[PDB]
Amino acid sequence: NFPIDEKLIREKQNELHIKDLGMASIRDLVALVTNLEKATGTKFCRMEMGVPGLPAPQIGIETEIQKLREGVASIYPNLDGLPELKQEASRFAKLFVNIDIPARACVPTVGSMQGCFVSFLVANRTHKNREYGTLFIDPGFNLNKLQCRILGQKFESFDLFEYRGEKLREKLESYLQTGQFCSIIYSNPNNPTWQCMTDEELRIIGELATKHDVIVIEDLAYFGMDFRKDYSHPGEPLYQPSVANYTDNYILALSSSKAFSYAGQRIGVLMISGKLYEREYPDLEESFGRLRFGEALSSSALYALSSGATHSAQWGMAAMLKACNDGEYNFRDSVIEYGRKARIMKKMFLDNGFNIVYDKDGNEPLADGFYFTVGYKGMDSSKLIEKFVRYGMCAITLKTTGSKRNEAMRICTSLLPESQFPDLEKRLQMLNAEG
Amino acid sequence: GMNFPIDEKLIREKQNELHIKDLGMASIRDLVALVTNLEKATGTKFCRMEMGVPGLPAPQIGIETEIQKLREGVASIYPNLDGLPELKQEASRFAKLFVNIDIPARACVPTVGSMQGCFVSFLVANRTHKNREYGTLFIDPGFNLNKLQCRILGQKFESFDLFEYRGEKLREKLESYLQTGQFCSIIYSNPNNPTWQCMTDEELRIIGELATKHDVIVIEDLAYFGMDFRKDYSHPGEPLYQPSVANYTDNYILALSSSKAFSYAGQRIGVLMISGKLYEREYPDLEESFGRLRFGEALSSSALYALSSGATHSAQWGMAAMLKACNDGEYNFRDSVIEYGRKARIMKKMFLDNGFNIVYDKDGNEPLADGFYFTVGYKGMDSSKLIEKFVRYGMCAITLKTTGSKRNEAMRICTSLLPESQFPDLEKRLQMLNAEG
Ligand SMILES: [Cl-]
Ligand SMILES: [Cl-]
Ligand code: NA
Ligand code: NA
Repeated sequence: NFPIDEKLIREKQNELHIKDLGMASIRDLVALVTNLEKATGTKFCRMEMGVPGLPAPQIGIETEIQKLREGVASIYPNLDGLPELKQEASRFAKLFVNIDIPARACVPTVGSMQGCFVSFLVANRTHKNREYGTLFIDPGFNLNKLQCRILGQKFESFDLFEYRGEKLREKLESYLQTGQFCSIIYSNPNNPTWQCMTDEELRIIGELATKHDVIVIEDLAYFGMDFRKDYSHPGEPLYQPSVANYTDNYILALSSSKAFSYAGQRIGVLMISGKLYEREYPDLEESFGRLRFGEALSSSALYALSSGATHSAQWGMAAMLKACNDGEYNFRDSVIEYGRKARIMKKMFLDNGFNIVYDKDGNEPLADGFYFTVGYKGMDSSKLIEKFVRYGMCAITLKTTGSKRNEAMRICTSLLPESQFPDLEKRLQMLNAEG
Repeated sequence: GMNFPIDEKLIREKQNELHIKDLGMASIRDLVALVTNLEKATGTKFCRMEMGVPGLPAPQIGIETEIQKLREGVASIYPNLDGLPELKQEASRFAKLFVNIDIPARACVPTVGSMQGCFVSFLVANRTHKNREYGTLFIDPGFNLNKLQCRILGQKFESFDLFEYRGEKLREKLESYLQTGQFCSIIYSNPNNPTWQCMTDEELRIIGELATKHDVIVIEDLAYFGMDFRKDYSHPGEPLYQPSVANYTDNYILALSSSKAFSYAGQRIGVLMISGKLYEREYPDLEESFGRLRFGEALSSSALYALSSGATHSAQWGMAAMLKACNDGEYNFRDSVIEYGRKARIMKKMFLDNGFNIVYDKDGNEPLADGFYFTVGYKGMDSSKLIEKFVRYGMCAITLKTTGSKRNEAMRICTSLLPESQFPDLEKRLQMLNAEG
């Protein structure tokens, strides 16, 4: 039972060489909890993994199976990507984002992580006279910083907490007006906070990207997952909001991993502004041997990175997008379950002494979705994560996300089974009773 | 069908339309586009020998395992950070049973084909000694995409054509570069794309010894694994085994693709089998850009994870099952792909009966194996002139001009896709070409 012995916890941390639990890597945190579950015979409420909790859509799976039987495993995918995937991604951009993006400029990638890597690789080499590459609108996804670091590309970042709405203009522009940046990246909906960039904010970002001639990489990993609206019906409003409505300098990264529960197949698509795709950048020639942005990215960089994405997986994604386009599959009907879980879980935290840290978009309360953030009496997250583990819960801090809200933890709603909800509530009660 | 030779005006028009100035230097896309536009414009089918891609079906063991795993749920689960355990374990067993080398599962890293394996090997290996001016020394002729990878990474490289430096002559030639102290790595394919030459034991000992002496990492591209059909490397756990530099140095990365030996190119799956000692070796110069000190951790936990967060889960299962079946003696990979050698023997004879000579013709004193590729020349004619002659006679192949070869008379012939039903067409066309002379 709870709380778990303090000595046992120290011992298991020492075994893993963990000095500050708030900075432990995800694999070390997972190993710690797994070791504690075994040592104590308890099952933790594990809320730390931002991964799919739903099965892959049958349309995807069955298409891969059919295509493997037809012979695609022995055939290299086309240099520019599977034509069907490029075409359905183009249709998807129109039917779900209302953006006109040609199939030519829709590029299959090995997940949005390869999509981000190549975007940084090319976008941050567009202007050799600029000292920096990406401006990060954090809290964000730390692997993206590692990508830039691996590329040797300097970057800057700021925590969006104090700069929402019209306040975003002066803050973004403080960096862009140095003339030293090439790109901007953010996720919407956001990992880790679940904030959704408003149309006011997207207009500010787009206007400034055009003014300062920088490229916006918009990470739509949690596609259409702001459940306060319904973005799931093709060809009619509402549509997923996008910076593409406010600038021509954009790359829209679409992953299959979250909205299509397809993380294992490593397949995504970059939907690149058509005008950007054709734009001639002399500074790309030395390293890529292409002048046009899109050719440098797709024909040179991606080809060199992996010579395409898994052929069966390209078909799986094409089939899933087509089904959405055609009105035969509603992607939101399954993933909205995460929001239903969030509504329940948020209330358990708030009933037991917690507050939502990143709590609003404009005046709208935070959506119920895949993640939310919590704090407990402003205590440092390094202390709160220890308190979680003592009470058989696991979640991550925001310490490596660029957030300056040192009290914040990220709660994920995906894997925790509803059958463990009674245990989560009891544990939160016990945690709050200790105080 | 219309008849040969094709009219020179027609060929000029279609080339001009594609903006091809020197056909011997045209990219593979433009060459392919030219031939398809000529086929369509003339009602003929060319004998297309230019594409170095599998011509056999993917093995059922791979396909069926992917199918089962997709049904079981792998599509919704990110692959483990270090790779699918089963693939790591089966690759380790494969190194032991087919190369006779002990490489732990920990150091066997799944990649999105060998092209991702090569990219990440350059990315990391060429950052191991910041005080060295160059990255890779290419033992060419080779795979031009590798040079583009170094170019993209901003890493200088050097290259030489192995033709004049075989056997003991390789030592002085390789050492002329390495003794400058400015290189980090060496790469070659064995069997080789484009020449089908296979590095001899004598040459592998030289490369390994020099790699140890000058502290450089050898990247051995085993894309055509076990495909020297002059020997039989297909029986697990008994000699002969696939020759490898791993017998002669601890500084090695073995790149194993599924694309050719397992006709699995579409699924973008391979494995780097990294020397265990190398995997654990600490390199201070990797920390700044990778945030790891050990070579293996910089490559797998940092670099590959940033590159794509793994390889397709079902594909990792497919390759694991194929390696396992080889390891367990249930599948023989050579029994399928030896078909390429059967075709090579026939095709070589057609070229040689019609005035050609084999350019890269021997490994030591042994005639070149019958396999996936071979090189031909025609009266020492420049390959930009010979490729024009091929096209006029309804044949397509590539020159060696973008491979690092200085044998400017050579063309690469691939035996993979050309259907046997077209063998008589190839023969007729070679007769006609030779008669013109
Ligand atoms: Cl970082
Ligand atoms: Cl190049
Ligand atoms: Na809609
Ligand atoms: Na053997």
